[PDB]
Amino acid sequence: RLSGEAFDWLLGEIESKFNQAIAHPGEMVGALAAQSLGEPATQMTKNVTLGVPRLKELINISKKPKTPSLTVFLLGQSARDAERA
Amino acid sequence: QGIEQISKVYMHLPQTDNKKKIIITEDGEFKALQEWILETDGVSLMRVLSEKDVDPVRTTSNDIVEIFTVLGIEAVRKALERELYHVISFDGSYVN
Amino acid sequence: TVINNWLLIEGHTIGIGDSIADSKTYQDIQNTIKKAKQDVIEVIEKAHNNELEPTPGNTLRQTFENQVNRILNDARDKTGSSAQKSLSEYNNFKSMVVSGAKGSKINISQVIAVVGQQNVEGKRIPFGFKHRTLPHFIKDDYGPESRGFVENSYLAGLTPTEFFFHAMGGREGLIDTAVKTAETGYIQRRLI
Amino acid sequence: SNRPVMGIVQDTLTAVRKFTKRDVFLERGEVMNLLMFLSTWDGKVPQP
Amino acid sequence: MASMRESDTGLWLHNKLGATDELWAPPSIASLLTAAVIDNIRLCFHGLSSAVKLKLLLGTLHLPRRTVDEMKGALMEIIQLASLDSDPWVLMVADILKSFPDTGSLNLELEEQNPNVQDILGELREKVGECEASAMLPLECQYLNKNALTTLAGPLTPPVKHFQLKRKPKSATLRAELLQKSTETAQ
Amino acid sequence: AGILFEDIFDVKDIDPEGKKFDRVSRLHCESESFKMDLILDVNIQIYPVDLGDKFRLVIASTLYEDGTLDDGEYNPTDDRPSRADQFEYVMYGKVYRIEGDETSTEAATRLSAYVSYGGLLMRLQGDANNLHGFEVDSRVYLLMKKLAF
Amino acid sequence: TWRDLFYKLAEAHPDCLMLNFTVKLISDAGYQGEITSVSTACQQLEVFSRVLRTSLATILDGGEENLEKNLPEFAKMVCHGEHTYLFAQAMMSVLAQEEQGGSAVRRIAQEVQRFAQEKGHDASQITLALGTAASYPRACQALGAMLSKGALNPADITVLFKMFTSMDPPPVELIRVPAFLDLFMQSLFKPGARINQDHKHKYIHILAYAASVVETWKKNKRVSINKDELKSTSKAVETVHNLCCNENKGASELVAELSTLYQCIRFPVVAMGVLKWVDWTVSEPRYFQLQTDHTPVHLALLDEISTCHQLLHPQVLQLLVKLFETEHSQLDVMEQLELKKTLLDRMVHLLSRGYVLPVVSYIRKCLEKLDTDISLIRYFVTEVLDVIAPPYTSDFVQLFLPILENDSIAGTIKTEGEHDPVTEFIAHC
Repeated sequence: RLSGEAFDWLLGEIESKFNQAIAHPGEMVGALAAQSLGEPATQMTKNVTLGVPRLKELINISKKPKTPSLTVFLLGQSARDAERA
Repeated sequence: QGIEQISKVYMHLPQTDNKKKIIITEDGEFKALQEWILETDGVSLMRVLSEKDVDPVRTTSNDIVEIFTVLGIEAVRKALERELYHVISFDGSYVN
Repeated sequence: TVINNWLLIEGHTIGIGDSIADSKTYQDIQNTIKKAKQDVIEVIEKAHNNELEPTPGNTLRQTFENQVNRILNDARDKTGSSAQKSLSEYNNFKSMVVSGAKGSKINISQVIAVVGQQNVEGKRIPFGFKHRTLPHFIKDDYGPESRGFVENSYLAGLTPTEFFFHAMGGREGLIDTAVKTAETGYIQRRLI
Repeated sequence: SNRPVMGIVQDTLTAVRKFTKRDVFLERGEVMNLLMFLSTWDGKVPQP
Repeated sequence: MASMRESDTGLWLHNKLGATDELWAPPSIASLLTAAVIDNIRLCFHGLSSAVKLKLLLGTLHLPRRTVDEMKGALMEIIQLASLDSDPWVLMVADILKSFPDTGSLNLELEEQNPNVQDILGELREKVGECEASAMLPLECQYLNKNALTTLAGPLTPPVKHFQLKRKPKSATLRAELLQKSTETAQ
Repeated sequence: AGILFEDIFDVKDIDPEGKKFDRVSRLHCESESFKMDLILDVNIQIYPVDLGDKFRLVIASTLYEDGTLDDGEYNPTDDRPSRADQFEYVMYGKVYRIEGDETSTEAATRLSAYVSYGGLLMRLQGDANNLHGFEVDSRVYLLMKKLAF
Repeated sequence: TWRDLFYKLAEAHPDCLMLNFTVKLISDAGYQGEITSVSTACQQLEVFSRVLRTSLATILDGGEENLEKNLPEFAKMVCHGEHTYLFAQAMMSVLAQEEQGGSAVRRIAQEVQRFAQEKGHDASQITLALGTAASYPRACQALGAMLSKGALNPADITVLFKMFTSMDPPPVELIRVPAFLDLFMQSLFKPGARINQDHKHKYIHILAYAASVVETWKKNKRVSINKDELKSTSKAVETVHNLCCNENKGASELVAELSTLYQCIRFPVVAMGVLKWVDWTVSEPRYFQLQTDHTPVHLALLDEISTCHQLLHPQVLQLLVKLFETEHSQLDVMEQLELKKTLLDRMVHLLSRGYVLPVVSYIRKCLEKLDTDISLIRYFVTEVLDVIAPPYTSDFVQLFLPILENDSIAGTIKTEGEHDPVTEFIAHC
């Protein structure tokens, strides 16, 4: 139920707030991302071995993960009947 | 019978909508469905995807080297992003 | 500034009186723990006479462990909930938890109701000796208190066996900190 | 994580939870004493 | 609270209470009865139609007790003025309602040269006398205990015995089975 | 004047969910003439009430009969005539929500005015006719006084 | 059809002359009945009075089976006009003044007032003014407010408890209106209804006084008050209410106290409240999903209700009909078949205790409606003829001969054996 003046003010405020959200040139996004990913790594402790070890296996591309696995999705009618799975 | 380096398979029913099958109904609703899935203990990704009655679209591999070898460099990038998101947001935290 | 200056009038504290039940919740907690012990004994004897159907995908021992752990966790959760119901609006633990300043529900549960099961490496207390955790037990005992379940609360004090088991459980936290800090510092350095 | 890193901690949080309850009433003297600590106050006492 | 004149009061009454579809007096009549309107009805009651009289008289009871207490004499006056209308409906309603402002109850007099009332009372009374044994127990009798039912409408009269039973029905078997099950479970 | 709404209420019930707060009590009241429901939070410590009580409730825009429309700041040194001289319980708050059975085609027959007196909430639910002085984000005085009748 | 067209035209164009001329020609020709007369009946005094008299005479002639048939039209005619409703209630109250046979008249008045309330017209305060509530204005005001708002409030209940428990209780018959007691049972029996625990004792005392405490009246004069059923009855009410409103407790716990349950279920008000609590409790479709017994304890309590009191049989029948007509599309057909077989056993029990005619009629209707499995009908009729023995009344045989006349029973139950129930019943008649 906004009025005309309220709508004009709303358009102006949106246009003003969007321009302040643009990324500033010269921002060191690489170091920022590195810090923002290393911070939760210091605050984390069927069997998929999550946590710091999983992050280590992902960051260090290794051909021998501890628990490799696939999530197989059944295609058709066998996805419902247990025995047909 | 079977495929090598596949030690055993677990039969699973996803109780979370992330692994559930979501298909839009005829009237626009989402109506997430529940379907049987399998969780293996090895990686083939090539003789498994070729198997009949196995979905060749939604089947993932959880291993980035094998996904790189089989599907490509953008597929491995997407899989790596998903693995990182899972391992970071498992505890309930959030990263942009 | 404003809230701190009003706190001079309102005041805030915590004491022994905030860790006491109504002597009726104690009966409920004791009955729940007794029922859990009886259920675990029933599972143990049914395992001994070989009437367990193995879990489809897992060994017999692991499903026995799952049954025991499920029973113990259900008992601990029920006791904690019963303790939470007993708390009055004047309780200081509740006041400091609902505001989120410090503590959690499990803290009140452990202080009042029961400490719960102790775990090392994600499993119950291992057979450090030959088929018994401590010399005070008999060989091949899979009961709750024998494998590291603390049935007492921090207010009621811990018996020596569960005290030692709690020490075993608490050691792993310091060990994990001391190794994880050095493990993750290297990851962060490589990222940056 | 596009969220504040600074909040209200320790006993200030507990006291602000106990202070905004429905049954918290203040006399004029304590109201003036509290208003003395507002840096951004405009000097007008609100109608009780 | 303006003084609404006789023709004007009649117009107002036939506009607010002119809904022939609303044979029910609406609850708004509770707010439609004030001192001035009741006082001025003294002259416009002649021109009101019978439906208007019936609706107003039925709405006169839907008033607060304090309002009736503070507006007694005017309501007695309107009752006595309604007791001089061509329709016997208004006469009887005013006669019974004359005791409403005094004690809060309604008067009970019938068979006073009222042929329809006479016929109804006589025939219904004689029919009840004919079928006194075969009465219609109200819903509260479904709730009343033995003593209350005997005091009100007499002891319970069993229905017609259709036949007799040679084999005990399975309801007794279920009762015994569940009694045994409850004994086993509780003990 | 500035009398937005006036009626007689009787306390049909006290807080049915239990005493959430010791000093503040919830009251469910019914009307006598307009038959509208009322839910109110009162400081039971300083103005104790119990079931079966009746009171005059006079919601007013301003306490001054001449309607000078004061700003709304506390000035105890004011010798002008006020309505509070003939009422026992006075609260000052703002109306923050107006509900109704509004349809997409025709108007609303029932309204529900929500007012907050600095934490103590009141909901006045009734027919739309009696609730016309209520406009959202406006200041309101309570002005209730118990009746001995 | 053309007469209806004339009625529509006369409504649309009242000013026109030919429409009035056609209406008067219709009246003279003898078709004045087809003219609108639902509202014309209210505006006429003597004709409406005679119609009411004839309808009530026919009602009292044919019993409750004919009252159920004559009630709709008569009630609609009476309650469509407020003046007609007032006069009708006045004559019913006057006739009910007699203590001899006045129960039927009071039931008629209750039906009329219930029908009026179902139409959105409230006249409960008028009924209170009709009675002897003048000496107790507080009770009249309280009950009027409670019935007007249609809820249970602690204030008026506290007032009523204070006055009735005092040395001069008001007329108990005033608070014996079925609507108030139905609301009270909704409050203290229906799951999900919350009541004040600090006034629950007052609620129980009020219910006990309204139900079990008895008074003697001669010439409408209070003589003596029997209060024997006040301590044990109130304790039973409290225990039953605690059992019913504690929905977190399982049904096994309720069965575990079956001795006390049966002891308390032997009172009419308590038994009817139990049946109502079961009614709302099972009315949820998900209850059968949470009900893990082929022959549950609720049906046993229904059997106990049927055995305990004869007046409660219509309520048990209504609950059984509600259960059976409930067609389930969310459970396996086998459990539905088991539930229907158990319901058949319950309604066989209802038939055994003398409640034969409505049960037999309901079975006949179901068989002629094909909403019941043929196996269910066969087993029901087999057990009925297994438990019952000759001789049989004229009504029973008249209702049961067409039951065997259906081929779905003749081709199924008729078996080669020394004791053939269908052959025996055919031969004996």
